[PDB]
Amino acid sequence: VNSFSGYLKLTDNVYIKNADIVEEAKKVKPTVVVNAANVYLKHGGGVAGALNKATNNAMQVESDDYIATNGPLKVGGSCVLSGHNLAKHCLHVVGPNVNKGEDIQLLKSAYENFNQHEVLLAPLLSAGIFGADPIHSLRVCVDTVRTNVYLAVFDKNLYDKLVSSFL
Ligand SMILES: OC[C@@H]1CCCN1c1ncnc2[nH]ccc12
Ligand SMILES: [Cl-]
Repeated sequence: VNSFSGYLKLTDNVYIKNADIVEEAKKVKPTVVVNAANVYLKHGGGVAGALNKATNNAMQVESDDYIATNGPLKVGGSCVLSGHNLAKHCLHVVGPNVNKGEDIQLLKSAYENFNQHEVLLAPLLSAGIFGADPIHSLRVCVDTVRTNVYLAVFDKNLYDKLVSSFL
């Protein structure tokens, strides 16, 4: 039993809700919130910009130190940093950016990072400002993640389409 509420169950381990991940994180304070990061951890917009703003820029300050020490992430890769006021930890995951020509096959590699955590609150990856089709992203998620994932879908129109086309 966990503190997530109002989710539709899609599979044994995948749950979905029309919600702003920032509001879900503040309410639930999960162990892990996933950020839809880029390789530079520059949290400018979309999920990342919204999460960072909710931390009063502390996420960005921490991220800049991470990059100065370690260099950029790989597309498909991740790092665990603080969740600040939103969660215990933030798993920053880089999905491929289709607008940059990055290989959509890397979306599966991106979702594999979720399997290192028993329960996560997450957005879809590679959709939003990253350019990919969210319907495809949901299928890759369901076919890749084996741990318990709670997906917050920002757009109501999209949520209804993801649900209706699922089975
Ligand atoms: O595929 C990611 C979707 C599409 C673009 C933004 N995004 C979000 N998902 C969930 N919670 C969110 N809060 C703020 C933005 C946001
Ligand atoms: Cl986004």
